[PDB]
Amino acid sequence: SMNPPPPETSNPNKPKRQTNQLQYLLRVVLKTLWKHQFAWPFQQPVDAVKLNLPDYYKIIKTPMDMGTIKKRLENNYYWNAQECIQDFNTMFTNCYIYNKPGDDIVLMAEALEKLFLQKINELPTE
Ligand SMILES: CN1C(=O)C[C@@H](c2ccccc2)Nc2ccccc21
Repeated sequence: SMNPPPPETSNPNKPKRQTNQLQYLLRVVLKTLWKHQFAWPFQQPVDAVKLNLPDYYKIIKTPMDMGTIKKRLENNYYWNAQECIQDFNTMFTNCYIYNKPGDDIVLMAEALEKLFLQKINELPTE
């Protein structure tokens, strides 16, 4: 079996910014989710080979994970906060699409998403 290449985290011809909203997304939002007891499945791309999930990347065509988001934030990959918020939402959605209601992983994603929503509710004005 084979994993796909990970999402890109570097692209020199993509225009970039470091806005106060993006700073908040790193220092408050990512940091909060990263340290959570349920973060670990989301801290790197889904390894479909070692999890024995040969259908994962058949079903999930827009992979995203917090390891990727962390790298994107640390390397100032984004132009705006909405791009990054979309990445978090892609990560959660992927989990709900692939897995079954009530599965441990879904409970984990739901706990992280609750915190995510609480933090982005107070996203600072630009
Ligand atoms: C984020 N993630 C998954 O969505 C896969 C899920 C899983 C389902 C069935 C069998 C094995 C794993 N849980 C999971 C576990 C570890 C890392 C990522 C995931």
